[PDB]
Amino acid sequence: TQQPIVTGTSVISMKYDNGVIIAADNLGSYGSLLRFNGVERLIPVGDNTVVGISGDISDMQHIERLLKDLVTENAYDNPLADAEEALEPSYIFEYLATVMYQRRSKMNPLWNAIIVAGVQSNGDQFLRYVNLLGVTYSSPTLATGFGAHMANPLLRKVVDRESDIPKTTVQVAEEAIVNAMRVLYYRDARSSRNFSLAIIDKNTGLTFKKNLQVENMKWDFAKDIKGYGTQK
Amino acid sequence: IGTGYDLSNSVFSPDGRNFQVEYAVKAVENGTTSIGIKCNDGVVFAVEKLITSKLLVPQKNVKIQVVDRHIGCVYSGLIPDGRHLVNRGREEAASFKKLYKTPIPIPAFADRLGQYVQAHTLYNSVRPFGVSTIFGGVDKNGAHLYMLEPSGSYWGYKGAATGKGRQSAKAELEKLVDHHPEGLSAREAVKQAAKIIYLAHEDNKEKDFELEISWCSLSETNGLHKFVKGDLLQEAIDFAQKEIN
Repeated sequence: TQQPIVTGTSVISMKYDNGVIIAADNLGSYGSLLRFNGVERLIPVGDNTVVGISGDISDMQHIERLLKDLVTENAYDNPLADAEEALEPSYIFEYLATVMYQRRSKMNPLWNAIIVAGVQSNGDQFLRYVNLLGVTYSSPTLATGFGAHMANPLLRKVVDRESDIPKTTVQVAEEAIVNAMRVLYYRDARSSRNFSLAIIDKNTGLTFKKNLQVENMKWDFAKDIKGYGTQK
Repeated sequence: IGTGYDLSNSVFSPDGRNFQVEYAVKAVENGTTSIGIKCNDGVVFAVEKLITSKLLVPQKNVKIQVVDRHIGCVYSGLIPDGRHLVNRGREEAASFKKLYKTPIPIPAFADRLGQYVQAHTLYNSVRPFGVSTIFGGVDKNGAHLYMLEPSGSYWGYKGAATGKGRQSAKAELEKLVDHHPEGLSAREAVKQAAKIIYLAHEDNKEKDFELEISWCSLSETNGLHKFVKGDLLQEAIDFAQKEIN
């Protein structure tokens, strides 16, 4: 029975009208020590999905290899596979849902919180959760780990329910994920300034933006705090 | 030849041959022409896929199959036996990928295939394989092309042939070396691959064939394997039609 040794914390995601955003800090925290820098959570799979993986970096690597063999699996025995039996986010999710459970049943849990975000080739927004209790649910907005408690309410203003999707656009959604990051940077210890942010659209395709920096920086209110409660 | 020694792929004749192993090459002859062309920056695979009647769905039947994504295989001989070997090739690649975190080198790939075929000429309750596999690709060691015989035997080749049209094929292949000591760069080798299958077909001038060309090219696919499809293929068809007449 594995325990987390090194862990990623927080992937945030949301739905918008023509596709989805998935984003996460880049960090492999070895507990209290911020051990590893430049660790990349977001792995493109096929070209219409990004799967983000938080939790044990040790389990992550293993999941990365399984994901790469799923792409390779689709090529094998197919005359083509870029629109014939092209790899959808949903197929990937189902392949993962089964293995996390199977492993849970053998009592060696893949210790992860996973969000699969993508778009289908049917025009359908896909965004769904799986984790190491093998629990699954579909929801319009998702977040894992610390970020569930913290950042997910904030996105829930932007989209509460599934009839405010057509009234939210790509510039606005992008804006909301970055303000969500700012907040994870401030108020979470295993969150770095470094972050990656991927936009999968069914029209624009994959945009993977790497090494963005938190901005809109508030620290200039800090000189007016003097003492702990009573101190002149 | 004589009586005995035939029946089981483990019995030797006096001559130092084993008739069953010999019988396995004979079986590939009846199969449909395959060629490989090695190049300084690619490999080209071409195959003659016979169409029995005009009922067949065109471009929807292949003997070219992929291993990992950088290795081409194409077989001649018995079709389903050939599938089995390629299945196993995927298994070989996949296992290497897990351990070492990298795509198979071509000499690594040749070794493990060559053993699997050899095992199935080693026992009494097994059967000898009935397929040849011209195969290869491009890797971190450059381009390589191999041709695997039904015995469990292989060697490297600059240009390789097996199947019904293999005498027309080897003859041309040799010609290719004399005219081109530089061995032909990958683009012109597509068009050229076409002309060899068109020639090989003057011993297969019975029924129609479908020309399928694939490649794996360092310069022009980025070391990955992909089929040649669309207008590239057409150009290769038109050149071959011209120069045969």
